[PDB]
Amino acid sequence: HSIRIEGDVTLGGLFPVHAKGPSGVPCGDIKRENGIHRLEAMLYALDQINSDPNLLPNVTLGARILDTCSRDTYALEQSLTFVQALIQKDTSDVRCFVKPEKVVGVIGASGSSVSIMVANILRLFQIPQISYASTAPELSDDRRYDFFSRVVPPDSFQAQAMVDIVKALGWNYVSTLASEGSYGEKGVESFTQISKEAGGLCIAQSVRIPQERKDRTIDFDRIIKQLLDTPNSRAVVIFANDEDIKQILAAAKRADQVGHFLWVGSDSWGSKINPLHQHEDIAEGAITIQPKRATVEGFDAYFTSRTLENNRRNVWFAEYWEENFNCKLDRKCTGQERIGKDSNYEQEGKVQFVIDAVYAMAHALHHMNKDLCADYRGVCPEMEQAGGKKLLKYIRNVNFNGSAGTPVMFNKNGDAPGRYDIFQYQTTNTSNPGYRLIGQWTDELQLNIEDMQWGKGVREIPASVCTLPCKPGQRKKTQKGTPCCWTCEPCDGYQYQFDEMTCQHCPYDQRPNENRTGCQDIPIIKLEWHSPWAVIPVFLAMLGIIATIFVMATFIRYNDTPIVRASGRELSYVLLTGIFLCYIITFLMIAKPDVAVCSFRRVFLGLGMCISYAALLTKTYRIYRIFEQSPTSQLAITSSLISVQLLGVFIWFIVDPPNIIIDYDEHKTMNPEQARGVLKCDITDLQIICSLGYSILLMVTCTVYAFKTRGVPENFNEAKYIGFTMYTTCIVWLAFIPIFFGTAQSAEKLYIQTTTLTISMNLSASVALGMLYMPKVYIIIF
Amino acid sequence: HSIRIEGDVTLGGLFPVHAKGPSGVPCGDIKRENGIHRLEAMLYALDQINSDPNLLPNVTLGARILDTCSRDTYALEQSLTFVQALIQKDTSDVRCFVKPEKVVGVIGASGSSVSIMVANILRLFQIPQISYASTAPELSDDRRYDFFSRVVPPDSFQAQAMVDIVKALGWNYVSTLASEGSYGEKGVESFTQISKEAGGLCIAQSVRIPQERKDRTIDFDRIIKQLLDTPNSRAVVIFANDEDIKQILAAAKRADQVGHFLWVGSDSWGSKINPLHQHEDIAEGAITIQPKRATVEGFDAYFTSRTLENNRRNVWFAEYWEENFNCKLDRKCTGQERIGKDSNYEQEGKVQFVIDAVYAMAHALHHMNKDLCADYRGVCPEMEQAGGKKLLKYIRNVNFNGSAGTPVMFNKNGDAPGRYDIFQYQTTNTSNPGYRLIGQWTDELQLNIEDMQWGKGVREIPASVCTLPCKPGQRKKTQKGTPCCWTCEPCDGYQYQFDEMTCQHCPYDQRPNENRTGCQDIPIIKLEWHSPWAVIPVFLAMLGIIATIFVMATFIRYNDTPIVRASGRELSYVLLTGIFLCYIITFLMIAKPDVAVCSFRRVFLGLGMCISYAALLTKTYRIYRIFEQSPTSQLAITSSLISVQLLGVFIWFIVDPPNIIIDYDEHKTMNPEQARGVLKCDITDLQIICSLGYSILLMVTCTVYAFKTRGVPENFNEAKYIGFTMYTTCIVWLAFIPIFFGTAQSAEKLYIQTTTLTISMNLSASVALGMLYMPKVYIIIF
Repeated sequence: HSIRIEGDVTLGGLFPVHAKGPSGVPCGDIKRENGIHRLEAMLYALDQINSDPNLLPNVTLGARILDTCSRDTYALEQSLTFVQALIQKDTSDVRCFVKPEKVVGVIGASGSSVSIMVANILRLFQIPQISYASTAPELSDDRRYDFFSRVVPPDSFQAQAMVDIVKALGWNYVSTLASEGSYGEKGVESFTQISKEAGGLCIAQSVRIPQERKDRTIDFDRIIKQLLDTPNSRAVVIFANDEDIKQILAAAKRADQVGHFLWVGSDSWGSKINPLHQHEDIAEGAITIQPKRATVEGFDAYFTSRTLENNRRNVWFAEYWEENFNCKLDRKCTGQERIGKDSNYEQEGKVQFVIDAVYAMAHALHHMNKDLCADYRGVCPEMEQAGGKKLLKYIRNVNFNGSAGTPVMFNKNGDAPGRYDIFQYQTTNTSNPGYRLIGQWTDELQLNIEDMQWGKGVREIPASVCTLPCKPGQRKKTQKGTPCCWTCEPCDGYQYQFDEMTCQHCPYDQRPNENRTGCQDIPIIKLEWHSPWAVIPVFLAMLGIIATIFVMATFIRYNDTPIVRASGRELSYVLLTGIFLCYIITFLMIAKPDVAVCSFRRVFLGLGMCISYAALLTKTYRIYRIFEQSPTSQLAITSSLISVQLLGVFIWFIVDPPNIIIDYDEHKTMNPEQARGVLKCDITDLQIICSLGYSILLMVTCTVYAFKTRGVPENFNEAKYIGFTMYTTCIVWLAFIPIFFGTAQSAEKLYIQTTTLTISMNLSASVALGMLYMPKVYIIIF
Repeated sequence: HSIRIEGDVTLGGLFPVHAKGPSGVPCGDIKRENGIHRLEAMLYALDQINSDPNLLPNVTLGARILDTCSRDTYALEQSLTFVQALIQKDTSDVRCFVKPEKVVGVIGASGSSVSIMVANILRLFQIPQISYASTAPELSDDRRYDFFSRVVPPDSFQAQAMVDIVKALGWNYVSTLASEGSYGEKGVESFTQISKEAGGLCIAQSVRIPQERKDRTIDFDRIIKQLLDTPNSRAVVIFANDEDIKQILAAAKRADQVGHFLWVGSDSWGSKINPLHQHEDIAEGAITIQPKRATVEGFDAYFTSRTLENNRRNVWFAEYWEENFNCKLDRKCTGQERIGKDSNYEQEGKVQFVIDAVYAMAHALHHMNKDLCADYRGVCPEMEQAGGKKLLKYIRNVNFNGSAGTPVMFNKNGDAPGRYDIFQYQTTNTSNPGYRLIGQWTDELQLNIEDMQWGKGVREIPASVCTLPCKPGQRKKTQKGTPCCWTCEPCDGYQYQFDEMTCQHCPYDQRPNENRTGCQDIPIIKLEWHSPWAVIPVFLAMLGIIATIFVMATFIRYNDTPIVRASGRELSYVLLTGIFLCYIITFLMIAKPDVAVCSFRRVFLGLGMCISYAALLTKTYRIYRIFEQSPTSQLAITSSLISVQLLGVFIWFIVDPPNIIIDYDEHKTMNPEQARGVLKCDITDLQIICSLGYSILLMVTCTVYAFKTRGVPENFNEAKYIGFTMYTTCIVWLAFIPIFFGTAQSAEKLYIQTTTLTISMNLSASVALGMLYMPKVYIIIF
């Protein structure tokens, strides 16, 4: 039924001695892997606790060992058997008693579901509980389960370790697999939650393995095909049992995989040679996490020394002896004493945990005893009355070294901290085909990257980033999809990227560079005489300089002879100065200064044109008045109209400021690499047209009076010469207006107007001086 | 200890017989108001259940009555006593037994905490529970408490009824008050949650009343001052006990309140005379919600007929007898038999609930027994093995009539539906000063609005809306603040409200209306001859029409006499037609047609103006050529230049399309109510200037020719007449430009330019008409 050990203070114990069988009977056959090994461990702990004078020197400690049969309902009935001893008041019945048996704590509930039940029924009666094999993450809410403590870390720490290895090694795609039950699902659920909470990682696959059958071998193909749908995902994490992973590896081998994606194992994978067989090539490179294992020396010596006639407190030892050696009292066994010789048994990894659990209880009880009373040699009555939340507080704040090297402690929640060591499988080049240690995880991940290569490869050989990092000079961040990985699209070539996250538009009037770092147009467009067509006008201007160097030559000496006296001296000075004025104007407009000095050039063509025609205007009137019927008088009237032209540009300056702007923008989207720039001063089509039209207005009033001049027998050569010039001048002016209309639609017209205007002035001036100088050469050759 | 009743099937019972006292002893004195009345009710129910052949005919029903002492820890020790009888297996001890007592259900846990605790310990063992006095809303989660049922509705239904009355009667501002414990806080929390879930209501105040002392009378002044801060909130809901509300009403009375805000009571307020004393004026109009009460006739007869020698099963009856009459075995009592005479006792309102609870349990067992086995007369063995979720399912699906008229049922959650009746206090017009019924609440609110009139006024007199309706013709919705109640602001005056929630800008070119419903401008601006200054030009045009009827009068007969022959005949016809053409132009431009007929008008001033000067042009040339040294030739040269004017409008037709637009926009923000509009065809400043400027060229040439013509000894009066007219027109043409520029900045110039143009055309013609008149009067006089 239950083992009873006498003592003034006792603690209970739940262990799965038997195993559940058919639906009818709660439990049938016995189990040796976890049934008797753990009981003997607890009994051994109590024996040496009572022997040790360091802990509880003057007070003894007892216990009540008991079994659960691995059933929730059976656990509840038994847990009530602890507490009824103190809760029952009395019984009004007689047959024709026993000590109260006050318990102080309970140690057990190895499973998960039985722990949840026992925690729920003992939370009400305020009795502390310490578990040793309950790894489910559900028993982690302090509010939900007040009185509960664990010496074994849950799966949440294991999931944290995996995501730390994935994060540190560098990966973005991970595929999760899980088996049936409450282990695989809770593992991946924690893994997903931590990844979402920490950020930077994502889940791309999530397949579930049912347990309706094991001899199908089709669902395995379904999942492996599902995992192969995206070749980029090369890392998978597994939470299944050993049989499942054995099947998956077999499927991968028979499928002749070409990607050979990496695995990440859980505690079920661990370090065991049984699962791997003929799959050593495909299982290579699998990172597995396993809890640290320690072997004690005291328990083994104790357990190997017990026999039937030595100890009788244990009620299930005889049945275990019968089942272990397979002999019943048709084979009989008497005094074999070969438990450690006939059977090659090895202690489990959880024996160290139950020994630590008993210790933590004994230490907290020991501190509570010392703090409550110190003036009493034995057991003070204050201890019996005090119990409940006080002992739980002492259990949380405990710190010591157990049977293993590592210490034991409890954090805020109440579970022991996680300590794992990472393993890896290497066979293609390693001296030993077995697993090799590569790192540990206690509080921060400590992993030797250079220690793992698994042959013919660097430690960072595999890549899984969901997108190749795009840095060819263009980048942009798109919100579409999961925030895990980013997609980059080529933005327009007319602007550069800002903060490596967006393509903002750069300020105008300048092209972007090639590497998309700055937006500036170094190249510019400038007018040149040699390269563009401006050479021909330049040659024409040079030719005009030669012409005026010959007209004015025969003027210095020929100033008093009675040959030039026929022409008026005052009129001769006007034409001499007018011819030189236009020669300087064409040279000025040809040149393109950057500074705002064109103001002195615009008057050369605006005001310099009037004085050229002024002498011709008064000359026509002078030769016509003598036909219809004071040289200083003709000088005055011409001087007056010069002032009109001079005042014309002055009032223009008062109308609007003479601001000079050299900046220009092409604003062409056809060729973003092209950058056309033009600089001009006071460039207005109306300004140049109206200023030039002033001469045309007075030329009309002069030509009309010249119709009657033709045929006068005064100077036949001179009269015929003037009439020839008039028709030529009207020709160039009549052709000038059509030019700018219907042609400014393009972008290269900024330099063509200047050239055509240049040759127009030279052509109009050459014809004027040609007829004027025609009679002058007669006195030279003749 | 506990009352035990024999039976093959039994159910347990928890009742608070005693009350907790000092810290040492768990419970001390007994309570009569809830201790013994409820037990005797349950015992009576069991007796008549066993007597009634309708339910469980061949099978009896027993029970185990037991007390809880109103302690959480004590309730646990008792619950274990129920469950141990069936869960315990055996006990290995001897002294030198009792019936198994299999329970099937439990009825009890009156309080709130003990119900939560008992529900927690029995949920694990899967034993159904029915409570009768647990009204807390926490016991309403089916997931948290599987095996739990209630015959008394929780407080959530009460909070729903209040918010339904506030919503139905129409209010928006409410203030919440609550007391200490787990009743007031949970009540208002539910009220707040339902208000937010249903919507349309808000909480403006939330004050909390501690319970550290009872003789301070200061905290009440603080809260009433807090509640008086906003005069708008005239409705408060209270969840406190009777002592608290008695103090608040006293505080309101001594504060001489002027707002007299309304109250809404809870179940604690109910319908009692204790809560009202000298405050009848200020408590008037308090809507209170109370559960329906019914009185049974069987229990009273049973309880009044029991005596010490009659019944012995009850173990606490003797102590109750001693405490009820206050006599101990220094006053002794023997055989009084005046329980119903010496004490004026009345049964509680919860007795009907325990009787319903016992019934629901009996019916569910009756159905389960009938459904499970029907071929056996007695108790079939299947019933003992069957238990757990099945009986719970049969308890949920039950429906019958209990001791009261109303039936009992359980909804999806497991708590009985709420059924209340609404009360109100009235003491001015009603003959009866007491409370009067005004409505009921079972599934939908049924309230008689016309039946309640508080404050000696109309029913719906008080309102609390946070704001007036604010519908003066325009409104805007503001998101600031709580969505419950809103603030309205006046938007700009130039647009109307859209969907009664926003002020969008209506299309321009018109004005909005006054009620903010439409955006259209009916009024328009049209030129009139009578009202504006256009009368004077109109009268001038009429004067010219009369004047021209005199020049042509002496022209038909005087065509062959040798007096008029001095003037050119062809010239006379030209000037005769020119005068009549201008007379028609001034009339056409005066009129403003809306139709597309202005094209025939513009030619009157475009082409009809040149023909007026055409005769004048050739007249001056004709008299000048004879001075420098063929009537048909003069006719041809004038006829040609008319064609140029005729072609002038032709090229204008092909240059731009004659699009006519009558719409106009003032775009003035100074007067939003003003709407100015002008309709004109082809309104361009340059068009009228250039068309009129063409005639200036020819007139200028005539002016210079006439100036040189002066002094010729050919005509005396005619030469003097033509000299003066050439000097008069230049003045008005020179002044036309100054008034044209720098004047159009306003908005009323659309019609002032026409008037001045009309007069200008008339006066420019009268000077010519007067010049022709002088020769006419001369020949008449001569």
